[PDB]
Amino acid sequence: MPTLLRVYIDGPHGMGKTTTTQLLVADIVYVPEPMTYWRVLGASETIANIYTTQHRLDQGEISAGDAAVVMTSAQITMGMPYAVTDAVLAPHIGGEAGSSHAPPPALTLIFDRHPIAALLCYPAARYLMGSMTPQAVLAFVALIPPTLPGTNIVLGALPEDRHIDRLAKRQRPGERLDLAMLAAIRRVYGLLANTVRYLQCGGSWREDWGQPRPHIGDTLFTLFRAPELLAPNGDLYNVFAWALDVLAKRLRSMHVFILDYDQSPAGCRDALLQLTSGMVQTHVTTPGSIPTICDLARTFAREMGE
Amino acid sequence: MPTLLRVYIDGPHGMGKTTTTQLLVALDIVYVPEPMTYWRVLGASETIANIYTTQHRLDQGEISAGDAAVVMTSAQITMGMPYAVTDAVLAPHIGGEAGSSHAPPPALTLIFDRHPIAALLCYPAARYLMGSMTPQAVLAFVALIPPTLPGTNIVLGALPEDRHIDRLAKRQRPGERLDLAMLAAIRRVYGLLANTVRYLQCGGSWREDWGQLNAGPRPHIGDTLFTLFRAPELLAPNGDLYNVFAWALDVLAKRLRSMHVFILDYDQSPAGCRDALLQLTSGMVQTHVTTPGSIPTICDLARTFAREMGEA
Ligand SMILES: Nc1nc2c(ncn2COC(CO)CO)c(=O)[nH]1
Ligand SMILES: Nc1nc2c(ncn2COC(CO)CO)c(=O)[nH]1
Repeated sequence: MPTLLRVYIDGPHGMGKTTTTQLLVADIVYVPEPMTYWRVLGASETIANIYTTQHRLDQGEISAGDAAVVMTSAQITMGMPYAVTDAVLAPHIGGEAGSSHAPPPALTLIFDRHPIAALLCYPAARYLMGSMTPQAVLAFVALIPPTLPGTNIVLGALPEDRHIDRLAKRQRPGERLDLAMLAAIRRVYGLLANTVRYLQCGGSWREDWGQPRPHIGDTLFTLFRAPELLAPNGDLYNVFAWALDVLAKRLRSMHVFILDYDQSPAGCRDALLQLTSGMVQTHVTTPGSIPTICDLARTFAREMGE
Repeated sequence: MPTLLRVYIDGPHGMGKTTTTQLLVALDIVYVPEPMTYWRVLGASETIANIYTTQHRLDQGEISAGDAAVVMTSAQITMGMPYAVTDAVLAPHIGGEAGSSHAPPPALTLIFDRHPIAALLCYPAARYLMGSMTPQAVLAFVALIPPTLPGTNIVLGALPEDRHIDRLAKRQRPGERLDLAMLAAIRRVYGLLANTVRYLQCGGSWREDWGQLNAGPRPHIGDTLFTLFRAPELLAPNGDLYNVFAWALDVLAKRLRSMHVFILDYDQSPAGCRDALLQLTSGMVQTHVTTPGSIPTICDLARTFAREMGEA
């Protein structure tokens, strides 16, 4: 059975993931950011609506409950392309193919972002701005797809000042340079990194909730000590406790790697290739699995990629 | 090797589903209620009053399509979370099919009030059909529909419209208001779901039948859920569904293909719907469980869900 290697380039925006990922491409397909869906197919300038609303909230022109609706709905438009792609690609994914110290894959897929970014990370960041309710965030987490084998997540490490410099240059249409959002999102990713490691080292959130591997205070679980989620006595409602169970299960089998972005696109692209050797690949489930994938990828890039 | 039996009583609101379910449980059996408490206090405040009010405002002409849709799609993610987690926490326990149609009796029977697709597809569609939501968003939800676990027996129910209406005109749901337009929309939507499931089981293909827009003969695609997704919005100038939307429909057929749909007529006495549903139950697929200790676990979380989100 042929082997596939999927790589999800993910992390906060404005670090040049794209600029480097293209330089890697132009055995390998690259699934681009679904801009056309965000700007036209799914709605109409979602990115702008998102940033405006936060801004209008940031100025008091509208309420935090009103901003919450709009913020939650948009996130539904922002993450769909990732959901369909994962639901359709899941049947073809077999099981771990003795990753590392193995052979070179028949096909490498570089996705631009994983469904958790739109389902977990950004909404988390949006709550942290007072635009999203923690209940709504937990609603998206409950809907997070089971973790297929070989999910390699590449997150980025960039110094603030440098991320503030690149960010400014690469502004999506309708996007405003919200530095707080920049800060909330990098925190979220930092914690996401810590969580997967906390989990992979045997961490039980339920055991530590009363507050080697990271300490729970340094994991996504910290944000769930929100007054809205607890009973009149502080007991986490079970509905939310269970969602957390799901979160914990989804993340621990994820394979995460770090790409130092503080460098030239050549450097970035070079490194990204390096990381590829420690990555987990998988056996396609069938002969026609490979070519079927290629077309999902190409048909995607072609229709949504902007 | 113990076996589990799961039954999801779905269908439109106002037919007497809760009662029959309550009755059936009174005759082991575990009942997973309607997380009403999550719907009006825990998850968001008085979500039902919102849904119904907002559609009303939309209808009266005090709200615009975008304004309402934005409000309706948030309300839906809220309404569905309980079912979503329940499914995900249940999931790791469900094992392979076992069978009931002339097979032994389960160790546990879970009667769930509704199924996730209620929140993630039927109602959303009805609202799209009401103009308070968009096909794209309905499709976004469809993409998030959890994978179907084996032995998912879905009981849908019937009642003539006229009796459905008087039945609705009576027992007042907190926050609801007799929106007859919605009632019919919801009935068509669950009608099509029955057909879709049957359409897909009779070998039918949507792509193969796109150009045309068992428990009886094979249904005309135009009688299945798919017929709802022929809206300009989802159309490429080439006349075909943009792939995005077309892949959403591929999942909708993967999800509904392995469900076991059963119809229970609610045009009868409560004791009878009970007995009637007690009958359908004889030939409902069973599943084994993965860890023997799944029975106690499944049993306790079913009770926890009830004590925290029920009745309200
Ligand atoms: N899912 C989600 N993504 C968001 C959001 N804000 C910003 N992004 C993603 O960043 C943009 C550019 O600002 C494209 O990379 C948001 O609220 N939700
Ligand atoms: N998810 C969702 N559920 C709805 C809606 N309208 C009604 N219900 C559910 O019916 C209520 C009372 O009418 C009890 O379940 C709606 O727009 N979305």
